Amino acid sequence: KETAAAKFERQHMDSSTSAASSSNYCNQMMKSRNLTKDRCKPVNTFVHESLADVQAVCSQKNVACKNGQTNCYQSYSTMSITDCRETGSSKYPNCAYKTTQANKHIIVACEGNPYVPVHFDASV
Amino acid sequence: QVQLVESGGGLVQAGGSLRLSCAASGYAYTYIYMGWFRQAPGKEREGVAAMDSGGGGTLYADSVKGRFTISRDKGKNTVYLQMDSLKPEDTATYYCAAGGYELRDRTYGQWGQGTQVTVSSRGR
Repeated sequence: KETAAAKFERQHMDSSTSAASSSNYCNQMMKSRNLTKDRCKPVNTFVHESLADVQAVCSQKNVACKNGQTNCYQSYSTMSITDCRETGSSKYPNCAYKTTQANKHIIVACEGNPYVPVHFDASV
Repeated sequence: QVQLVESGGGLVQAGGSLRLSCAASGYAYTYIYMGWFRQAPGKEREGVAAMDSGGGGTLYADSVKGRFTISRDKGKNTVYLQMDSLKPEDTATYYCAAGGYELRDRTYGQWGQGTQVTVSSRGR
């Protein structure tokens, strides 16, 4: 039902902010985008840029992904990202996360046509 | 604006040779993987051969192994396809592609515009 593109958007795109507002951003957002449904996703990253800017990363620096595939792309500029890490206290279904804001280059895995991001690989 | 320009297409006799050329213009870095895909009239596009930016992680479709050779200028955005012992079956429009993985069609976001390669039967 949901496409790879769509999933990327849902899990990682939060254009409606320039940075995780409070310190309870991950808890609210992780839960509201269904990343805590079957279990607590250990780590997640949201990107606080426009869709267009993130989808343009597929045209930038071609890098190897972590799994070995070579269709990964690193952003020229640095972007506003929020690292969401699961605490120790967290336990399904009460998922607890620590919000860690940062500005780094995002590495994404791109595919399909239009050639859009389908997976968030790394931030560097 | 990155263009992928291909040349060397032609019309040849069954058993003859052709050489396909492709260079990426306007790309600041080096695409890890560059390869060739082809689409026979009506049918679906299929991968022909691919190689990475270093010596190679070369891969060939089963129909062309031993007859076609791919080559890349080490560290450059160029791909060549020497096509020997051409056969009617090889008639198709060949496409150069960059920035993907192995022969995975969906992972390639930069596509040439296509070069027709037609091989005419020996009989009549």
